[PDB]
Amino acid sequence: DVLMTQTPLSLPVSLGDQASISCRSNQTILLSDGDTYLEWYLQKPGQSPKLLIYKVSNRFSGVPDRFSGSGSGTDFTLKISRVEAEDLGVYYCFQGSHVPPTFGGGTKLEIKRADAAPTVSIFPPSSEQLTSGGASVVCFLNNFYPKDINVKWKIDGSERQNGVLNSWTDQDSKDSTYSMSSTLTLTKDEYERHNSYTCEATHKTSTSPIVKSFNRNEC
Amino acid sequence: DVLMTQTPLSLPVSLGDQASISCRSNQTILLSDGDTYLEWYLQKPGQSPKLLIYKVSNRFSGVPDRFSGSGSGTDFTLKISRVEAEDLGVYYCFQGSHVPPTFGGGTKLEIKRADAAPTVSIFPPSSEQLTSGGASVVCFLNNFYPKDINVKWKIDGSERQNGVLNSWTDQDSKDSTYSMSSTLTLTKDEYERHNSYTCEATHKTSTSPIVKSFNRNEC
Amino acid sequence: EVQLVESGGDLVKPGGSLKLSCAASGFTFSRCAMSWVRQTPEKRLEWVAGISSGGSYTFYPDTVKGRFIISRNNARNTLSLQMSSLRSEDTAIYYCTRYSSDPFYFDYWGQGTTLTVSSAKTTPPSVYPLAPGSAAQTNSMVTLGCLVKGYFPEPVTVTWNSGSLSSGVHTFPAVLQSDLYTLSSSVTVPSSPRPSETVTCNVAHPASSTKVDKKIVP
Amino acid sequence: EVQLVESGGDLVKPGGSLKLSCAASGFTFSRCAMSWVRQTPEKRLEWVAGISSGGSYTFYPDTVKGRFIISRNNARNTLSLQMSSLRSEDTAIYYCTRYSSDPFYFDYWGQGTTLTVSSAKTTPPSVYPLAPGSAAQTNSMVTLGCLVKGYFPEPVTVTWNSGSLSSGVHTFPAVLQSDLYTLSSSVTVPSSPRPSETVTCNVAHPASSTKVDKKIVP
Ligand SMILES: *[C@@H]1O[C@H](CO)[C@@H](O)[C@H](O)[C@H]1NC(C)=O
Repeated sequence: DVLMTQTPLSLPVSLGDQASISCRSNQTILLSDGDTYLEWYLQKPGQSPKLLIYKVSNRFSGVPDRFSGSGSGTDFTLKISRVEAEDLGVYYCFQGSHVPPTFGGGTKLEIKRADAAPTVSIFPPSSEQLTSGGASVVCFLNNFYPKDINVKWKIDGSERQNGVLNSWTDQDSKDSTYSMSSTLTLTKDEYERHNSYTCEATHKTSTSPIVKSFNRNEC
Repeated sequence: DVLMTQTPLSLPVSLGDQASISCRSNQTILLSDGDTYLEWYLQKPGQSPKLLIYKVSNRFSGVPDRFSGSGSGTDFTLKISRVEAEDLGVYYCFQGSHVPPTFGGGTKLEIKRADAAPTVSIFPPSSEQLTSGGASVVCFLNNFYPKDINVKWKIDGSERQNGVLNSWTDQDSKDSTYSMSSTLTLTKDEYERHNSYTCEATHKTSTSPIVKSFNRNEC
Repeated sequence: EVQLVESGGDLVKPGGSLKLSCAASGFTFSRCAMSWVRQTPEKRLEWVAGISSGGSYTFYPDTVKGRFIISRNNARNTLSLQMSSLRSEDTAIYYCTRYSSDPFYFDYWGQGTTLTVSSAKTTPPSVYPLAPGSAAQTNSMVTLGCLVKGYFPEPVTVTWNSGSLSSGVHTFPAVLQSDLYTLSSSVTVPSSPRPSETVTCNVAHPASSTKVDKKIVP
Repeated sequence: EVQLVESGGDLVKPGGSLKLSCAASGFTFSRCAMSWVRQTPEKRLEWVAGISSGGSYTFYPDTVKGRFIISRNNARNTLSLQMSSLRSEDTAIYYCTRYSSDPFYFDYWGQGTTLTVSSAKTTPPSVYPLAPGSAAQTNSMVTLGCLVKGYFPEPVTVTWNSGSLSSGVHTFPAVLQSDLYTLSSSVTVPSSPRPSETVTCNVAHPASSTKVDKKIVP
């Protein structure tokens, strides 16, 4: 069960740049016979893996010249020359020359991008929700770059909270931004014990926080 | 022992249509003596079975021409020509030509009426139950069609909980609907920890959940 | 009127023995052959014992051959099923049946008797009034209930206001928790009555002579 | 044209049994060996069975060894996995692949079936409409959304205005809270439709045939 280690794990490269992903093994994949059953796979967001390069370096059908496998023995390296948009995904190397076959950890190619700032929106609980006796305050941090953003929930003064669900979309294909969503869920009677819910975003495009807020009573 | 596969499990017919139930023997029911003794028995709900058809074609006395039996040897059919409301029951075909005699598993004839939406009602636990340590909060979802419905219990909105019993009636003879009961059983302590309790129904007639709640102290 | 009225079923612990019995009327008993057939749990119907008109030849499926005997007391127009070593697959409703003159199929079923075979102790119910609390308002109608919780064995009889209120009743099939049954019945009364007039559930659990009446008060 | 389609992934209580089939087509079966491969939740990939073209001999890693068997049928064109004694550590998307001629690496991967091994129950989603309140703002572009909270298992489908509003919707990944999923979707409409034209998100949870539509109203 030989375990492959891939480096890097994320890989910002500007369109145009070349990319190099290395997949070293803890065991000799070099085979005397026919130098190595190493293959490289691509998994585009929302698709099944496709084969790109087999037996260290032959490109499979329809793979462009821009892909090229290198290495031998125990160290192997995929190189992607002029990176285009459509090369977003994560790549996985695999060992076939041994039982069991062994996949790598995956390298996420993310396309560097002009920075962008989050289009933030904050939404109160609905009546529909409140009637079943729960309250979820939602804040969408839509369309930004890079990935790193920090969301603080404030309820009545600088009282932050504990009980927040955050999910990010993977890199948006052609537009190249990310998007995130944080939901703060309280019970109805604790939601009613307060009055200011503040979603406060901090992102490398500002020293000033994006603060979106509302005050608890429709009047 | 002759296996007798019946299908369908349930035949949803409307009043006025023709309906056919099929029954198959895994060995033949044709008796060399002259012929077969494949029967069809109806069990209208809460009553003991009654013979509709014997020796596959002939109706027992009482039985109206509307009920018609058929086949020979191994495939057998029962066709109700134009269904009246009081045909609801389970049909079992039977074979007497080979010892030991054996019956079909049944086909439940469901009268399909127009869609009807549940009338939902929720009960707090009784003090009597409560003073002896238990709490069952019960939700009745009455008079609906089709039978398919989903209920979920929310405690404090959060707890969608699971510790619950459900029960449906058969299709009601007098108007083709169903009823359902769901009972959340908790201990007095557990019960008294929370405040809002909720009965949430989702079912074809409405495109929004039907929600019913009580706060456990509202004054 | 052909009538087949069975008698006998009761709760029996799993090795016990019980003789069920059936009595017939309306027809010429001896001309006609008889049977016992059982309907289990998921409504599957098994034939369990045929006997000739003269009690000469008697027939059984292997499941019961040897531990169940059929008999037909023809002078007194009785028919009986003497059974022993009752394992739990006998738990079912047993129906006295009569064959036709062509004795390979049945043309009349009796009422049925139930038999429950388990170690489990008979337990009387606890009946709980289900008075509306809810959310939503009041107008046109109200619906009240009874939670007949924790009893063994089945049956239990629920009637609302002794039989006078039969409008909107539904008594739901009972489910089994930990060797103990729970069922409930709901009823719909006009909003005008249940405050001022009064509605009552009367739960009778026959296997312990428990009779409970519970008044639904707000 | 290599086509490989899997079926039968479902919700299983940890300890059960399930068989996933995979129908191959567009190439010659009996010449290509097959494989089944997994993608766990942390997107890690794991090979879990191998069978050589004639179904002659099956290969397994140790974790599944014992527990799953890999069939095939060169006439009807089907590969499969029989999974028994399911562990929660088998929760994954199950791909079936095609092995190349030197049957030591894969070249074509099927579409995948989700196996969720959990004691949880199927529960329909509550969907609540996220209607704009915010820090006021009627700009040019307003963002609406709707929350799909409390459902099991994956997946759910959110489309907007029956699919005729596919503009800038963002649907976020579901995440598990109290053993249950939660997913929310935003949409951005020009401020001049926001109320005047109706925006509605439509949710479908297939596992419990639920279909909900929520009009987003202010
Ligand atoms: C019919 O089914 C029963 C139960 O599976 C079996 O004993 C019998 O052999 C089957 N086939 C025939 C020809 O009876």
